[PDB]
Amino acid sequence: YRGFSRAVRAVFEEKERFPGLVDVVSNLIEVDEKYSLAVSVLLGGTAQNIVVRNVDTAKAIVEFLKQNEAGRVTILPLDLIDGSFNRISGLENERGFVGYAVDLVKFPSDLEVLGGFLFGNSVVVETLDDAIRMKKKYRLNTRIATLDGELISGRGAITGGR
Amino acid sequence: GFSRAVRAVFEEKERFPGLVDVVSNLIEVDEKYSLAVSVLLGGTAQNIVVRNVDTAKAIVEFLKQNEAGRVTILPLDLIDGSFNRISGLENERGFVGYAVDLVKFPSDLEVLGGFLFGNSVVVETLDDAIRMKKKYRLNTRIATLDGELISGRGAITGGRE
Repeated sequence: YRGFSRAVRAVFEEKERFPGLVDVVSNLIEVDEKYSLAVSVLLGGTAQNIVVRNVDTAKAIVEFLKQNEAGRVTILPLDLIDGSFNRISGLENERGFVGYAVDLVKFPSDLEVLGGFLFGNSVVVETLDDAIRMKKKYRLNTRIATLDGELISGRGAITGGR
Repeated sequence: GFSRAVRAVFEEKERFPGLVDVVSNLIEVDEKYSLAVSVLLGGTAQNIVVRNVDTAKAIVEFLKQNEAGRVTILPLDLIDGSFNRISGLENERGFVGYAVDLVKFPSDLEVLGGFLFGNSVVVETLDDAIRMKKKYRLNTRIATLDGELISGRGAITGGRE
């Protein structure tokens, strides 16, 4: 169920009320179908984040949602988000290395900061084995996704059990 | 009130002497700050705290057999609770306090506070949150009394359900 939450729906229903509103992340991303599964898992729920021009628009949306109890949303003000990231020396030499997710996705020129913010130094590789191997060789805490849509990360704490 | 997996673990506590409790049951905080704390904790609120990796592995194995479900475990011996304060921040208008100072954990679980909140801060309003973040170029999370959250990288979460 990937439909927009009712909070997001509510915001755009009265988009006029917010001039600095740009769009939801999913509608701004441009990527080749080949990388769609990997990019999608890297994005996760941030696909529904609301991109706005400035903090005032963000504030206006929050106040709006608050007084209408229409739910919660996550907003990315272009003037506030940090899109900085550092590539990891040597990863490009790894077997199965496809590329940094930021290099596999395009946004309209004036929104380049989004790539950096959304993907940081996340990496895309051909297969899970490549992912596991890379994470070990470089003790990466960075997120790594496969062309199949699988994802691994620095992992916060020990999880599992099933 | 928790997941079947978490419930199995605790109803079988006698098997894990290294078992402590769920993060949410260990939090002691003034009602005024509960909303802010809740947003800062996010999903870690249901993490299971144990004293060592062994207890962690035992529980995982345990859950792997009875197939009750999955859980996230925080071994007190592995988690890093270090963090650094930001000089002058505490003198800013709207500053309520570092979350780590507002939340109380039992004496032998101090490290939990540092690991769960780091140098995250609680401020009065979203307006205060944005101003302080810019003024100090904060890269840590900020929560407001109303329950808004500004991620370390500038993402703003707000609204009411």
